[PDB]
Order: sequence, then C-alpha cells, then structure tokens
Amino acid sequence: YKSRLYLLWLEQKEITKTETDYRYELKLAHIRYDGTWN
Amino acid sequence: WQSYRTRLNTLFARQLVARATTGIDTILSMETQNIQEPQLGKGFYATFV
Repeated sequence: YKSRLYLLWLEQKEITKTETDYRYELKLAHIRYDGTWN
Repeated sequence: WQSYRTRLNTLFARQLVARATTGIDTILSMETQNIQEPQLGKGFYATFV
C-alpha cells in the first residue's frame, strides 16, 4: 500500500459466553524506513 | 482562526514513502521538495497580479 509493505492478518480470541465462542480481529502492520516494523 | 486557516499537519511523509523506494538520491531531490498537499477546506486558489 503506497509502495510500503504491510502485513494483514486475522486472529481469533477464545471467549467464554456457559458456552465458548470467538472474537475476530484484523491486524495490520508495516515496515518502517529503518527496516524495523511498526 | 477568524477567517484564516492554519495548516497543522502534513502529508508529505505519506507521499515520501513512495519516493523513498529509490533511495536517498530521490528523497533529497528538488522534485521531491515540490510535493503538493490538499487545500485547507472549502476555498480556491487564485493569482492576484
């Protein structure tokens, strides 16, 4: 995106509702100019 | 402020990221220094000669 490398990924969290269900979150991260990541 | 609009932020770096892909030589070029940013709200540009 905008010539920058980003990673985009989905994660699942296990949560008690008893019964079990899951939360879904999307995360995005990128490479900075010094080679490190944000 | 009153009728004035003062720019606080910049998108320069956001665009620089693409320029930067070819290294320093581009980053410090005059052309890079001419990067444009959007106007501050509704209004227009005009030259008053």
